[PDB]
Amino acid sequence: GRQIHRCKQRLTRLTQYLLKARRLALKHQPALIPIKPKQAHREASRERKALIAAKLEKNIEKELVKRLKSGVYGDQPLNVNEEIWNKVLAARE
Amino acid sequence: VRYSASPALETKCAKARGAYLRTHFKNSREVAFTINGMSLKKAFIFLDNVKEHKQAVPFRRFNQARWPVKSVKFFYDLLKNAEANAEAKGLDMDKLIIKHVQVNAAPKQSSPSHIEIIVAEEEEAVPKAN
Amino acid sequence: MGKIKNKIVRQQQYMKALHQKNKDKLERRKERAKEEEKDPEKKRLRLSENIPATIESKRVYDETIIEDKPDEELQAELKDDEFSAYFSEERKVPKLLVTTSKRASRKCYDFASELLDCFPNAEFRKRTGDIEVHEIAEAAAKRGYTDLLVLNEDRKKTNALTLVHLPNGPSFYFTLSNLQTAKEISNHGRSTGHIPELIINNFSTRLGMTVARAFQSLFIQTPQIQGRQVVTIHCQRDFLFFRRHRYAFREKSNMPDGIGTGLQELGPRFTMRLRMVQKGVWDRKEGEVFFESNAGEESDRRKFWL
Amino acid sequence: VNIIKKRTKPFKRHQSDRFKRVGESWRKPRGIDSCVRRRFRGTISMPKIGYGNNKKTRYCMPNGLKAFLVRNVSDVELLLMHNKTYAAEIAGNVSARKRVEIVEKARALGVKVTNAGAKVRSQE
Amino acid sequence: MKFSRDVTSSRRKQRKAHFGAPSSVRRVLMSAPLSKELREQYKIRSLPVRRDDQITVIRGSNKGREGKITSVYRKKFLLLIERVTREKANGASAPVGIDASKVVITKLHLDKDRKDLIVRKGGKV
RNA sequence: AGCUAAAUAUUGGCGAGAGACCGAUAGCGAACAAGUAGAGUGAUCGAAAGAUGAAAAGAACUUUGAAAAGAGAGUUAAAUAGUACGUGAAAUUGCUGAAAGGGAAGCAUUGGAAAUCAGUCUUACCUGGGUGAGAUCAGUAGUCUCUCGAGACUAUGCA
RNA sequence: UUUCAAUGGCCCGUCUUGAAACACGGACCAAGGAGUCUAGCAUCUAUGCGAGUGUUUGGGUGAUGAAAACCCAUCCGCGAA
RNA sequence: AGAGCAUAGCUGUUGGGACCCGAAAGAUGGUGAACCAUCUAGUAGCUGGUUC
RNA sequence: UUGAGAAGCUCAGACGAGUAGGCAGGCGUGGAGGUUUGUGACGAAGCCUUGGGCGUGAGCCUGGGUCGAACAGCCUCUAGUGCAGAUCUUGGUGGAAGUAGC
RNA sequence: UCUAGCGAAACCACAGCCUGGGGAACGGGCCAGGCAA
RNA sequence: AAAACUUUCAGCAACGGAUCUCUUGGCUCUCGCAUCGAUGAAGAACGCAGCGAAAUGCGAUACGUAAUGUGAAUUG
Repeated sequence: GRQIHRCKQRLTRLTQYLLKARRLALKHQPALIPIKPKQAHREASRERKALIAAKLEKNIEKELVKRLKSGVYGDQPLNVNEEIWNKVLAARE
Repeated sequence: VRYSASPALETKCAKARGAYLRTHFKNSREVAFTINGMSLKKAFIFLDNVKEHKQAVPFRRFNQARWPVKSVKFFYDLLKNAEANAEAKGLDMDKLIIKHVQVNAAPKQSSPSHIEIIVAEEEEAVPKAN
Repeated sequence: MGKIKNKIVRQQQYMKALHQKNKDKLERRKERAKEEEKDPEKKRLRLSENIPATIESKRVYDETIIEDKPDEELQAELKDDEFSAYFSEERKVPKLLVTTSKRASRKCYDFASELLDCFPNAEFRKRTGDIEVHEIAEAAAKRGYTDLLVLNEDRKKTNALTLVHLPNGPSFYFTLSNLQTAKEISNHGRSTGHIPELIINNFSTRLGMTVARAFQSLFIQTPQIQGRQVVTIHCQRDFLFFRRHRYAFREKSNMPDGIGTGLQELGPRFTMRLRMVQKGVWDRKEGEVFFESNAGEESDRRKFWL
Repeated sequence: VNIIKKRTKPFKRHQSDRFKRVGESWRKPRGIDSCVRRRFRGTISMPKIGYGNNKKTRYCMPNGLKAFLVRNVSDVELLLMHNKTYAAEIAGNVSARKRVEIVEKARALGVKVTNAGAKVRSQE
Repeated sequence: MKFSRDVTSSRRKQRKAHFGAPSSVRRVLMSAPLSKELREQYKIRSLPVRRDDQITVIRGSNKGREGKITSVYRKKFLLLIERVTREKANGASAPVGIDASKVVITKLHLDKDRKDLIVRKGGKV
């Protein structure tokens, strides 16, 4: 009875495996894309250099003022003030 | 070379480094300590005062006042190197401040001392739009 | 050099050779200075020739980069695309919905709020249940949305942003990096509800134009100048940088125009790397690949795609 | 039978805080006049067999499972019939490739994985 | 398995032999395969490298790109291939080296000594 | 008075094969310029010292500096490999942030506070029907390996 | 984890001394660093054989390391008296 | 109406450089009373140390 | 009733200071024969870290960061195998100290 | 004497207000005390 | 009570060169063999390279010649 007892348990425990394998397949479970230590490092270093070669504050500076120079706004925007708009008028003419 | 400050990328800053400089480490630390946070032009004037004995560097950790000139001379080139590196970037000169300075021990071969300096800007933009 | 195996010898051989290399480099620099100060034209021609190289200049040649002259074929293709409703006379107002991964944490809920801060008129619904992304996009199509943003978070750290264009627009999948909240930014500011002003720079390549085009579709077409809030998307070596700022102009002597604005970072601040562009709603398996980056090819640092 | 421990804090070596050449690994103080070895007040404790935990609870994680170290995907299969008492610990050097094979197999098997989110990343 | 006591099986002694070998012993250490159609034409497997031998690189960053052997650099076990170069800092070309057992010989430089070597090893032209 | 092979010895010399041997404070005094530098009138004594990388691709060029060097910039898979070069521990020192700081500190218990991690899960089970299915089921037909029937299948119908 | 609050706790090792007192040794960190190798004797236990017992001086042999393994001639040692 | 013999281990003991470190040596032979090299692992009841 | 690693499982009671010393079971290091049809460029070994665990404990397993070419669990074999001291050997480094001073 | 410049060795368990008592010194740590900035 | 100074903890940079991996080296055992010099040995010194720092090599025929081979490289 011990030997037949252990086989029935395994049949019970194997069926629950097969059931769980079925339900997991049905659900659209997420993939598990791994992480590489070489690509993570190389992209970490290449990025830091880009920030240095991006010049964010300078690039947003010069192109925004040229946007103001071209005047994408109306007659006079609410962000600008008259003190500096006078130099805007002198420079643009 | 990777520095010791989270700033000093191309944002608003320029660097400068000194390696194995033939000056006493203790003097450089005290010189660095007093000039930290001052305006760049203000620091230049103060260093001149030290040469002319108009002002003396306090000695707090390594102890009161003194007038070292060799360590100040080493710092003069580094600060001059600092602003020369600022110009290459093309920053706004009149608002330079000494945001960071650090003196580190060197190999025991006379006690030399690495020196680094970081110049930066101070800015505030009003939100308004209330 | 490396021929001699003794350690202390090869150091003395190098240091002697290093000093000699610096000495003759000195004299050639000095004589060049002596002759250049004598003839300023020699300095002029050297400067006009000896331009230091850079990755952008040494970039490998690819034909997809568009010329400065706007080509009619491109505009013909792009005047009837998915986003054309936002660019035509229709002037569609885009509403955004931000979701997370299944059973995420509160880290995103304090970063997606910063995202929502930079995106006025953009709802948010925390993902609940067994609903998949291809089912959210269908639901948002009839609800009245335009684009859908998902902030995947795992190990209590957000790492991937995928966004799809409703109803059947292309889907993009970026991997965020250096995502710093507004608190972790020095001299941060508090932002209001004013509509930010988009700025998109350095998107020369054709594929980059499309990715820039979708991001433009993500914003309200009518900026609020009075709030003067600026959102920056800048691509440099494929690393798209998203930043926010408040700009107030000042009188700057360095800038030859005479005016230059001070900037104050508002948050957030993060990177993206375009991992894959899909056609149709984002499906990990059964989608159509507009572009999927080979990781071995990116090692050619002078070659780009955005 | 719940997971209850007779003590949380570790046993540190005596005077291990003062010195750095002295390691924090517990070493029995054999000093002849050592009052700390002599169990005075204000001193530290000392490992005794009286500190052992319940024999039906020894090696049990706070959630009741006993950690079981699985090297490869063969090892995760034999925990088919002890999933209610053992938890598949993934070895530290198992690569991210086989690490997913171990977690996906263990998820369907019904067993609990303790470090299922290491070196990997989900994608929806 | 080795059975002769005339041969050795020592990492220390075999490496000593490899890097202590002079050029007339290094010329056999630097051999190259032959192209499959040419391998069966002469019925020989591999031949030592030689200047002015047309070869194709099979492994490395320079895989596939063909050429000849400008000069064989015996003292470091390298093959210098024309047009297989590298852009230095100063814009010049520092030609990278390929080991002799990676490339494949496509067109040999037919010397009188090579012909005898072919027919010596039970071969023919 | 005389010689005489082989069996035997062998920390040297000419080579050779191995090792449950040491793995750069070890093993030789010497993995390298090793009895070498250097010390001593002299006889003698006598060290320290291995590792960039696949490739030198060893940093052009611009700029500051009298230079030395620095900053841009470049190469590289990576410069958290820049020749003071593999990994880079502890002691030790400098900068920053934090809290604490009436002649010590120190640790132990008990908490509190700040700061931070532990782990979260209704979902499955059972039952009811319909709908299409499949087979280990056919009041069914064949092949294969075993030992009638036990497997793996190929048709065919889905009761 | 840092810190605080209340309660507490005379520097460790050696040596000395009933005990201390002591006198010593200790600026800090890393690495190195001390019952080992062998012949003889006796004891206990384990194994093989048992009025026996023990191949390895040596010889035979070993084609795939052959300095291993495997095999036994003439003595001999210790027992038996 | 013999119970040993042989191998391996453990602990013990006696030698051997004999757990590690530390006492002026002495002798032989050299170098220019001095100094050097070896015999030498010369000698200890003693001293200090002897590791999860 | 499944509870035969009979070296297992189970039941009951009392007991618990410790030097010299006696006995027993274990943890750890280098290498050796067997083994895990073991791990490893999708990252070995190592290293740091207020990440999480395990053991009375020696010790162990794991997350993150660096890192870049090897390594380990189990059964036995084996030894130059475990440190806080020895005015210990070697290297490094401080206070003293910018002091004695030159 | 000051200012520059060049710059040790010794020593180092760790410290450092005493008052008394604390039996074996106890004061350099223990308890009662004051002090303690 | 903040700063300064003093203290602990964390980040970062120096300092140092342990750890880990190896390794044209050491040590150990076995094995084979017999070979210096008045025909100038061992040793020493001075020389010698298209340029060598040591280092090897070589002797005014100098980092060697003749001869036998191999057959196209030396390589800073």
